[PDB]
Amino acid sequence: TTSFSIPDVGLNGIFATQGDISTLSGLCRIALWYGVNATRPEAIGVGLPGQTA
Amino acid sequence: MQIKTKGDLVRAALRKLGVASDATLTDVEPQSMQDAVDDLEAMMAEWYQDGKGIITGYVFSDDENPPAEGDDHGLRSSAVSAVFHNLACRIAPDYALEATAKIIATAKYGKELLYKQTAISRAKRAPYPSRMPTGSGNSFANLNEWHYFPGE
Amino acid sequence: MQIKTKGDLVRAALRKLGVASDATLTDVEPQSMQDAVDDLEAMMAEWYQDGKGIITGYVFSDDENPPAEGDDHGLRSSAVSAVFHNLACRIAPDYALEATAKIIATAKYGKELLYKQTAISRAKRAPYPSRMPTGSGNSFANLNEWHYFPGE
Amino acid sequence: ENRLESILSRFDADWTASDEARREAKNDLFFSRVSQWDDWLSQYT
Repeated sequence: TTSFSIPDVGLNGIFATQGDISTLSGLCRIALWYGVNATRPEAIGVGLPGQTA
Repeated sequence: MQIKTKGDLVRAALRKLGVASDATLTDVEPQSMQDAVDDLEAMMAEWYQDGKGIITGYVFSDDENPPAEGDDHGLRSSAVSAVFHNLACRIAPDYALEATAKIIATAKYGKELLYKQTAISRAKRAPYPSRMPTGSGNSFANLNEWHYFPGE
Repeated sequence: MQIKTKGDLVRAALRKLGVASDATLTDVEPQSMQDAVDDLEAMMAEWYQDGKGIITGYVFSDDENPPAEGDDHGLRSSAVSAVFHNLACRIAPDYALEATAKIIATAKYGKELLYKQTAISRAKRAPYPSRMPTGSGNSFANLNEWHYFPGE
Repeated sequence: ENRLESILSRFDADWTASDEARREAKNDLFFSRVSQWDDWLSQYT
């Protein structure tokens, strides 16, 4: 297992690798855990042009 | 092809032997034909040793469908001659007969040709032993820590 | 060629065997003709192992065509002798005869000549192994980074 | 006239003129420092 940083966004996840049995192959997983939250829904907004009829 | 049934194979074998054909005035008994079909089935099962012998595509009849004769043998176009030549050679002793030299040679040639393709397919080389290194010229394997062959 | 059909091939084989020819006083028997045609079809199928055997140009009849006899065999001019000599040798035991030494020798010679060109064509050399360098003499490949043969 | 065009033209001329020697030198460095099996264009099974 290794640390694995996503560029641009400021997040760090894991990069894990395991090997199969009796064969030259393996599995690789790039996992990363996050949850997006809106603490002030009244502060966010939306713009909707052309909302006629 | 005009030989599409086990009974057709038996009739061809008998014609090759000279015992019965479509031109003779005396024909063999249906009991004799059934015995020849039993021989053909037994010989084919002996050849096809539960899938680990001479693969030919022959289809083994079941007892639910009553008559073995009348079933398609399923052989490819290039197996019929070998099959019925060997069958004639095998059923020759039934009639105090002896298959001729041409029939025997053709049976041998046909059996060899039948097994040729299966032998070519089966001539497969075993994998590397479990103790052989993969060498450092295999860059990705060396980096990813597959330093020895798996084997098996 | 004046031998243009399976019937001509069968008639030539029977004449060579002495079964039915104008040299004797016998005509070709209609029931013998069908069996000889079946034997010829089986022998062509056994030879031509679905493309991996002896290539001759023979055209295999289908179920739709009513008479097996009458179709052009499609053989080249250089295979007729081999085909009908082998046919005579194969269908001799039907009449409890034995093909003579000249007929057998001609059949062997014809089959060898039939496979000569195909053997020459298949005498091909395997490509270079993928672990062989191209050598620094091959300036084009070495500049283009082809330091080893592609193989396969 | 353009400074960028003149500089790029000169650089392109030199880079293309000195290519073969550079490729041979890079191959020598790779062979002597990484691995003697410079076999990446040959597609084995």
